[PDB]
Amino acid sequence: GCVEVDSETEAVYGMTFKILCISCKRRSETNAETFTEWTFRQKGTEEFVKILRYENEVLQLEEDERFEGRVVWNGSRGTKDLQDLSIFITNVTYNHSGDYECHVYRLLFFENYEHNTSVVKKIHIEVVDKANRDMASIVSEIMMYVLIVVLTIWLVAEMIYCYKKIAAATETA
Amino acid sequence: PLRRISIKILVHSLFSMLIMCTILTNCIFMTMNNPPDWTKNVEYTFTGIYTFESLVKILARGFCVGEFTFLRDPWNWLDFVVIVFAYLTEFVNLGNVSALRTFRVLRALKTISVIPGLKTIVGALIQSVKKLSDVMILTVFCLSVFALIGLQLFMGNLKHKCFRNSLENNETLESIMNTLESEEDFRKYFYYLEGSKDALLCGFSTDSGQCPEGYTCVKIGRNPDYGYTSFDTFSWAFLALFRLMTQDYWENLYQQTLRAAGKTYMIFFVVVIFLGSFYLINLILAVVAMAYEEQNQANIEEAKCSPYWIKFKKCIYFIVMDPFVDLAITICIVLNTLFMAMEHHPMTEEFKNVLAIGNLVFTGIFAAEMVLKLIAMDPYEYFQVGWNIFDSLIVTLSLVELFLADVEGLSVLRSFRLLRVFKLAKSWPTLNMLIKIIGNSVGAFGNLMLVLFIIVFIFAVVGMQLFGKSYKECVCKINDDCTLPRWHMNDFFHSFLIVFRVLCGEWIETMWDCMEVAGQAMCLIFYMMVFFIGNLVVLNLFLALLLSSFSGKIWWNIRKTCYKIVEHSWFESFIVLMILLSSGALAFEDIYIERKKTIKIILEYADKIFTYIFILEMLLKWIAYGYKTYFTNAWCWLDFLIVDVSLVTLVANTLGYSDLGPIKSLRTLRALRPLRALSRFEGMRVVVNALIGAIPSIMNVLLVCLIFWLIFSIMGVNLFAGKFYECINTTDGSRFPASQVPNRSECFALMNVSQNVRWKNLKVNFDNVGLGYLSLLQVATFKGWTIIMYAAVDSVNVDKQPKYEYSLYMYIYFIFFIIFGSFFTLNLFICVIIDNFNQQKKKLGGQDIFMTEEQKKYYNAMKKLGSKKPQKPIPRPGNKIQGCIFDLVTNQAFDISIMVLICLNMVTMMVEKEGQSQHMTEVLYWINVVFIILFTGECVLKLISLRHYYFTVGWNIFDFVVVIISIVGMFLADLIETYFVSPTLFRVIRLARIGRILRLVKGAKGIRTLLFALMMSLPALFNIGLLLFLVMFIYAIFGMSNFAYVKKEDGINDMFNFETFGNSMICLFQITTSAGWDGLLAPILNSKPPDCDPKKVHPGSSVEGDCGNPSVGIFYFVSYIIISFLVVVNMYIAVILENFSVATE
Ligand SMILES: *[C@@H]1O[C@H](CO)[C@@H](O[C@@H]2O[C@H](CO)[C@@H](O)[C@H](O)[C@H]2NC(C)=O)[C@H](O)[C@H]1NC(C)=O
Ligand SMILES: CC(C)CCC[C@@H](C)[C@H]1CC[C@H]2[C@@H]3CC=C4C[C@@H](O)CC[C@]4(C)[C@H]3CC[C@]12C
Ligand SMILES: *[C@@H]1O[C@H](CO)[C@@H](O)[C@H](O)[C@H]1NC(C)=O
Repeated sequence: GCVEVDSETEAVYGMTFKILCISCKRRSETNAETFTEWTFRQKGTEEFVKILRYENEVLQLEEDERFEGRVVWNGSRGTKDLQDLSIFITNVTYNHSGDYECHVYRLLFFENYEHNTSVVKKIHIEVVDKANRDMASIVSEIMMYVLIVVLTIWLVAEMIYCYKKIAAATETA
Repeated sequence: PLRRISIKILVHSLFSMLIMCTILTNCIFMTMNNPPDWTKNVEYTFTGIYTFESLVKILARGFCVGEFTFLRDPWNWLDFVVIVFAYLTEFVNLGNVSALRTFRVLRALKTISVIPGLKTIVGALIQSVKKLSDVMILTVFCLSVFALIGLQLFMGNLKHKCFRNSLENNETLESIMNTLESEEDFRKYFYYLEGSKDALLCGFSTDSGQCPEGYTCVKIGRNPDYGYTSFDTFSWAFLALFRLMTQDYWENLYQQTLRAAGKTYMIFFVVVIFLGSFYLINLILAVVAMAYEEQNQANIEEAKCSPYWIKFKKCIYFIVMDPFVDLAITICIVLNTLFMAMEHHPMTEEFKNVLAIGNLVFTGIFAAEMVLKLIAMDPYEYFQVGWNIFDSLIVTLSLVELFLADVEGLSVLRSFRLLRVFKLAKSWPTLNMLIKIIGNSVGAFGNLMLVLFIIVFIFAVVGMQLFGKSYKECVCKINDDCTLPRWHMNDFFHSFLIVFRVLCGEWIETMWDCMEVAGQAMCLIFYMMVFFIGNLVVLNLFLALLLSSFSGKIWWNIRKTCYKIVEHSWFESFIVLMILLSSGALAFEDIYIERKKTIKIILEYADKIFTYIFILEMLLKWIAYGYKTYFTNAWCWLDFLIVDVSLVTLVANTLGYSDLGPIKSLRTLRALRPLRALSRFEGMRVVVNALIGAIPSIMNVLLVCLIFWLIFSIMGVNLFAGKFYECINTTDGSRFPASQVPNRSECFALMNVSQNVRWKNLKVNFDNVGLGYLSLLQVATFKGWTIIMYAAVDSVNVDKQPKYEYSLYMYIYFIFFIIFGSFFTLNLFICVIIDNFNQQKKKLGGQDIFMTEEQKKYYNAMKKLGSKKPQKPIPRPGNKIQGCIFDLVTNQAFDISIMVLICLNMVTMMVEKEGQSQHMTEVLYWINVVFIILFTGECVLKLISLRHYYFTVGWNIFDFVVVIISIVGMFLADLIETYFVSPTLFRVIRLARIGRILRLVKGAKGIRTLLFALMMSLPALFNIGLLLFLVMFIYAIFGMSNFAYVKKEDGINDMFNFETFGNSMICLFQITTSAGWDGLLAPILNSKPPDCDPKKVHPGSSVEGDCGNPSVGIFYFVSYIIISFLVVVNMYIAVILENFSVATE
């Protein structure tokens, strides 16, 4: 089912990058009609400006030149009950670095009851020149190799120590 | 003179025949719920016959009018009371006629006397009931303790509901709760799941159920199930604990309690289900079984042109009796069976014609051979062979069926062809031995079946008279349509069906309806009497009968070096630690692994680490042991296969060949790595060795039961093939009126004109012999059986809409299948496996096959611990005050008073309630404080007088520890409830009061013996639980890998699914008792739309589609329930039977 996964925080210049915004329902069997709002403040600027709105099944984009012709939608398709509100940027540039906000406006339908919900997700990405491997990935490989060599050393030491002792014991009898 | 001839008539044999004839017709006449007016005449005739009996016995046994020998016989008291009651009805009317009529069913009890075999079985019933006295007391004690625990932990949880959280006309929860009357009103303010009669439960914890957005979760309103499912009071908690003990619809209790309290409260259930159900049910079984053996052993000891066709006769004789013809005839039987098992619903006409010609060929062969074997033998001698007359009867049935003018209705004849299959028993070695096992004591089985039928008849009539009118006068409180439900007691057949279902172990839903419609007291008394008499006693006597019926030299130096290294204890400890780490790494891979990126990478590399380590271990074992020694060993073969699978997967990943069809399925085999724990822990090794030595006999019994189940499955295919299609309204899942859409064509016309209409079939149906086997498994395990039975009794024809109870009398098919298949087969499996266990114990030389060596030593110490001799008295101190207190406390009256004080404290704990006033809380608090003072004073008094020899008694140590725990728990609970804020921790701490109750077993001789049996049984149960945990782990990983991303339909929901480790183990523990396996199987069985969607996005991951593999699902669930049966049920029973014999010795 739906699993809330956080976006990545590192886009590589010239390439493409997908920004994740997933907002589950508390109960999956419920009915809802969700639309979406994204706002973005560039680093070194203090204002969240609106960039795009996706409702029904149409995507509306503003006139900001930082995103024209290079943003497409990557959420739930043909559902009207979104639960996944992601964004794709083709041809990432240096201007796509700052703080993102994925506003979620949900309307649940109940027996004789209608609820307006709101959830705001905060995403902060920075564009770079060359992707650098995660510190966990760097550390884990080194630890794997050192563990392999340590186990091999321990095994060989035990083999040598046991061989000398048993070879000494042969001459006794 | 007249009295003498009266005696002479009384002793006449005609008396019994006429009287018993009357009672039989009367019993027939008691089954009419709306008798006509002419029935009153024959009713008066019955009263006249019975008073005639009474008068003749009076004259005969009234040598003097004092009537001395008439009242001797208790049955004569029964006759007198029925006569005086009947004439009370005749002379006067008081207004209790239905109750007045209720008593004359006891005239069915005369049937015991006239058949001599019944008195033996009723003697067994009485002696079995007599010896259940200790076990019923122990059951009341244990259920009371567990009911106090459940009342403490879940006192008000089941009243939790989802409240609207936003009210409009300036209201409050109280103002609403005063106004609401009906479910339609409740649904406005509370969250109700679609099609449910109860509001959805939620909890305040983070691991409990979640009330949705816009709803806030509050304790208000009634409990579920009309209000009878609760822990609000000791009586309702006791009902819930009895329901848990009998495992009757206990999975509902499981799921509501977990959804309201929390998923971490499943420890209660585990402890309760494992220790309370099993021990006490198998204790009841053990007591009944040993009572019957001892009684049976006592009984055994106490009792001890013409000559032309004569020449044709000779010729045909020496031509027809060669060994060839019989083997060919059995081959004909097998071929006929294989042909007749190839029937299925969408059968092309060609294939139908094929079976038609095959049927003609086979029936011709059998009838012809019957003629040729008739001609050569004298008919009076030809009928001597018991098998041969059976063959002729089969031939006559097959000829009348074939050559009668074709009729559509008579498919019973069609189903009758199956009976040829039993002729295989003429040559089958094991089946003949089995029928011999019955034939030694078949009188006992017949009399037991007769007693069971009489009991079910009597209870059916009593239920129909007592509760019959209620079900139709207050018909609505139990059905929203104001029409009668599926199970009721308005007719004789349906009352009989309810009593049969209670005998099958399902008594609480029909009981909820009963109490709702006709009062709690009567319904409770009726159902409890029925359950006790049938299920606990008679159905256990059956299993008791079945159980009794079964009774360069440098290379060599290198090799030695590797040998030493591998045999070293540190090496084994390191390897076991690696195995456990590898299994935990498997457990970490949920559907949430995307969020845990770091842990994902760490396990990605740890997998390579473990593969390296285990390849190194394999190589060292190769160098040390050798190839012959290594590959001659099964455990090493298992390890070798797992390492090869892991290496193949790693190489495929390294070479870039990953993301390949077949290879992706080699990653599901990663769930098999836990299997290396089997070779390292001795407990599961001994338990597996116990299970392996019994497979040879399980195979033969399985073969016999497969033949029987195949006959039943082909009968079901004949009766029900393609008739379970129904044309439903998918919005609410309701079958159409069957007068709007009579058949399939109009249903498709509806789908063409309107949407949300579907011509839907059942997922587990009787469409072919393969699916018939699954349906029989559900019917035999009583899980999902009602869904099949409802569509079976509703079937009309193939392309016709079902009608409500059109084929009502198809219930008899399932009654017969249950009786033979379920009961006989499962009991036969149990006895065969237990007898094989006993054979193993004998071969080993009287050694417990469920214990390791150290467990054996500790178990011998435990045995020594419970057969001790009197110890030396504590010497009297001479301080002249210590001496007086020594008298005072050594006196028996002291311990008796302490026991009555403990009983009073138990009663004080029992009166707690949900919603009790603050004054009540204070009063009970202070009574408990005074009790604590009394017990602390008793401890202090024993310490002064007995000095330091107090700690030389095992029970005194327990009492002293309980005193400490009670004082500490009281003070700590006060501190938590005053200063800290933790109601859950406050409840868990206040659970310490229970320790005062457990002190009551000190002065109970029977409870002590049975608990000592459990204490000595504990090690083997620990071994079995260890192996069961390993199996549960493996199946949890495999279901996590396969059955996540499934539609969540019947038994799969937001909390009980296969998405994480905890959820999977919760589901698997539920299914260990075989409870609800149909509901979890059903969402997996659907594979193609509109049942599922193979292109579902599942946000947060890249898995696509939500519907499982029927093959994998069926294999999964069937194998798991079979393994759980074999492991827990049979071995728990065996350990209980051995240790009960040891303990009562
Ligand atoms: C299938 O059932 C649904 C309801 O279970 C039917 O829809 C109802 O139609 C009536 C028509 O008068 C309306 O008054 C109800 O409000 C409808 N209910 C719902 C929930 O929409 C539907 O008509 C049924 N379909 C068929 C073919 O009978
Ligand atoms: C769409 C239709 C044609 C699918 C049905 C396919 C038929 C031919 C299949 C489905 C299940 C099969 C049966 C499954 C199990 C058994 C039991 C075995 O002991 C004898 C054969 C028998 C009875 C099989 C014969 C053929 C069978 C009936
Ligand atoms: C609440 O729902 C209305 C429509 O019903 C919508 O106009 C409004 O935007 C929602 N609330 C918020 C905060 O967006």
